[PDB]
Amino acid sequence: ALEVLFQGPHMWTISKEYHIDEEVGFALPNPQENLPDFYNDWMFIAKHLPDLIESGQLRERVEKLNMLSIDHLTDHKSQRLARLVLGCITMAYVWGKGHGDVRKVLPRNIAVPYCQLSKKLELPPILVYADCVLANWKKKDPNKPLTYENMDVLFSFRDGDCSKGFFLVSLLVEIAAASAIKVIPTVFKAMQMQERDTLLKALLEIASCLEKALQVFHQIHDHVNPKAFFSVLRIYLSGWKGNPQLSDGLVYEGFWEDPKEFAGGSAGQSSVFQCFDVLLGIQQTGHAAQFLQDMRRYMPPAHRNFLCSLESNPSVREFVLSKGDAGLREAYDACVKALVSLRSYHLQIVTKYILIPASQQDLMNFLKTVRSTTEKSLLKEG
Amino acid sequence: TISKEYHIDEEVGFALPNPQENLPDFYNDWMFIAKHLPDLIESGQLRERVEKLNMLSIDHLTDHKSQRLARLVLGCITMAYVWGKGHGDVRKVLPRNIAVPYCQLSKKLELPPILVYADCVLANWKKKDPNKPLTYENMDVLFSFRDGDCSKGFFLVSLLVEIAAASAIKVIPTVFKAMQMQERDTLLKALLEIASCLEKALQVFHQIHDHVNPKAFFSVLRIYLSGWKGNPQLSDGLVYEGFWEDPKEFAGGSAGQSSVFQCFDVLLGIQQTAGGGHAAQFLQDMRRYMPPAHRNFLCSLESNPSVREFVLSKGDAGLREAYDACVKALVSLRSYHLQIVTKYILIPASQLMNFLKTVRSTTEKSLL
Ligand code: HEM
Ligand code: HEM
Ligand SMILES: O[C@@H](c1cn(-c2ccccc2)nn1)c1c(C2CC2)sc2cncn12
Ligand SMILES: O[C@@H](c1cn(-c2ccccc2)nn1)c1c(C2CC2)sc2cncn12
Repeated sequence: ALEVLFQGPHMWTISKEYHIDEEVGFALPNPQENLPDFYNDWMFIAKHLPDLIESGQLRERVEKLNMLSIDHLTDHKSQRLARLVLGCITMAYVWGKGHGDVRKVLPRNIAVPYCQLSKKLELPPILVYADCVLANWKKKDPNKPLTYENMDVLFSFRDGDCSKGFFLVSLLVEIAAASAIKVIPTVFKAMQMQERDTLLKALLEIASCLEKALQVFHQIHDHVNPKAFFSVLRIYLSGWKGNPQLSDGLVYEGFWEDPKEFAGGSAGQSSVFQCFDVLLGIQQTGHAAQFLQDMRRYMPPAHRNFLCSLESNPSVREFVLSKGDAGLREAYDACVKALVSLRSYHLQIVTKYILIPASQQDLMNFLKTVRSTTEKSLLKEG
Repeated sequence: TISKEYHIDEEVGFALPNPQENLPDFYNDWMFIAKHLPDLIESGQLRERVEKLNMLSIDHLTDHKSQRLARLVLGCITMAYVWGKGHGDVRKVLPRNIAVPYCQLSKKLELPPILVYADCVLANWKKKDPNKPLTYENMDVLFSFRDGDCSKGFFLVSLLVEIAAASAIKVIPTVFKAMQMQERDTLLKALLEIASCLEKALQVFHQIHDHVNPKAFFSVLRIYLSGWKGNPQLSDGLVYEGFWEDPKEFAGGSAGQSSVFQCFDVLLGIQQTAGGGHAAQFLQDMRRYMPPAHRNFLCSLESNPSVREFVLSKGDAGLREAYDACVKALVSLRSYHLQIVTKYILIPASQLMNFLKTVRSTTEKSLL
């Protein structure tokens, strides 16, 4: 960071200041399962959101809370758990049973420490992908590997909402894509040094990682069901930006005067997918371009910094295009075709889990626009 | 010192140092129109002169300084074409012979195909006498839109403020190195030096009253500075004929595109681009309208540790007082700016503010 100010933007190494783990990548490694005893009143509500919502007792338990100070959350891992705890509670409070009865005012005893801890971590006071995906997980047995069977989420909204399935499959894909992040400094160093064979090997390794990530994504069908995702999980993931149910935003009582509008949790907030579009020169950032640029403001600041540092580095696409090297172009296209495959598989999933259940009781245009931009980035056709 | 890759000058800072006054003879057809925009617009001959142009290739613009002059030339012509005499008759289609090389040269420089602060302020200037100093008397702009539009006054005062603020940019590496090295006295000296520079920049800003007038700014210059993003006059954007199929929407020139003012908010931890407000979104978007090296510098400043969090964590009154000197100087600049926008915009309209008051409020709320 100091050396980039003096010698210029050059990603010869991935700095610890970017908060990318060698193993989990953009995910929070080994998230905290428990908070200090001082916050047991928050932890009780968050760990019992399904029963509290169903019994109609949730809003009362939130309203009858004492305002706890965020000063007892010393380290980042505990501040991130608190963010996930308060975030999950806020969604449950605002949406309730999830059938029309909204709450446009968040109680001061929860809204004050929430916006305080949110300001500390530079994140909006709404549940984000970094909370319910990147920090909402644990290993059942630490010695066993990071697989679905050896993992669990920390919080759910309703019984049978498929929260574990949806969040853990997204996380397992994040970790699969993370192995290609280690290859990024190799790409920039080989471009600077003009090591063509090294760059080719690096581009093929990134493609190999994104191909393995598509295989991981097939597990969605075994852990999520269309009725539960559309009818239940979708509601608790909804935000208050451009929403007819909370047209002016949410009142963060004791923190802001007027209601504030924030976008709901979105996989458009995933730092790993945005960093491959940046790396490969896919100019993703129209409505889709604006949405993805905005979703960076919903990512952890170290990850938001990593994305802009990747944009400050030379273009891998322009470099490949300028070399008149078929093997290098074929390797670059392997990376692009792996992203097109992921986006195309994703559209198939959104048809099964959103488009079809909706017919049996937009965002399709966003995903088709993203995929179209990825496919139009190929040099030789796919 | 800050890397040469950031394109910050020791003297002018974010401004383009010694901008090129003339383009190669191959582009004399562009230069004739641009240098005669006041007469060509008034006579109604400008749109015809643009439509009767041959499509020139951008390949004869070899170095950056000439590519930036071409961007200023094509940009000024584009505003004059779209807005014409500036009284309702808009042009929703930009001719292929100008729109094609404009979007081509814009793609090269990573800038949108619309006139930006980097064109009409940072690269739209010359020294009357090179040996004399960089003062109003010894300076002039390269292009104007209409006679009596106060283009020289508005653009040169903005530029003179940019250069006044530039002297505090040299102090930035000193701040970060002293935080890393834990040199408290060095950090205090550096914070006071930055405050000194932002105090001197407020003095420079007073010249606006001597070189701009409310009637000419509101009635004339404002029109040519207007863009096509959220504009009821070009609701769908502009057609860049021979480059894009559908009309594209781009924001007009804005001092929100100044890299020097954004870098002091980043340095001092004023979260201007946070909260999800209209002001936070606008300032984040305006980074896409800055030269990429300057956009990279802003990002590099964000990647560095927080000076505000560091000062807050030390329980050091002298250090907090020095940090607050920097913040109070930015509040003073923003408050003086609001006074100017009342005289030059709010009052002439009776015969924007919410954005500037939201920015200033965020700066004041940052005091310790
Ligand atoms: C139950 C299955 C899934 C459904 C119904 C689903 C739905 C959606 C929707 C509606 C969006 C649009 C953005 C928004 O409005 O929030 C989106 C975007 C996205 N999703 Fe999924 N998703 C599923 C599984 C996954 C998984 C497992 C991943 C892996 C991390 C993933 C990665 C992405 C990415 C990266 C985007 C951003 C746009 C893009 O870059 O393609 N999705 N998803
Ligand atoms: C004739 C006098 C001036 C008027 C009427 C004026 C007007 C405005 C307006 C309307 C905006 C809002 C952004 C937009 O809509 O584009 C703005 C922003 C701004 N102006 Fe001025 N301006 C004047 C002089 C100056 C000068 C001389 C400077 C010095 C560089 C300056 C610096 C700024 C900055 C930095 C912003 C961005 C917001 C902020 O950080 O405070 N202005 N100005
Ligand atoms: O973007 C989120 C989302 C939004 N909808 C959605 C469903 C129906 C109607 C409207 C919207 N579904 N999922 C999302 C994740 C949440 C945890 C952050 S994880 C992930 C992977 N793909 C999408 N998402
Ligand atoms: O922000 C720009 C602006 C916007 N308006 C404006 C006036 C009336 C109604 C709406 C908008 N005036 N100026 C601006 C500069 C443009 C040339 C790049 S230079 C500078 C210094 N202070 C502000 N600006």
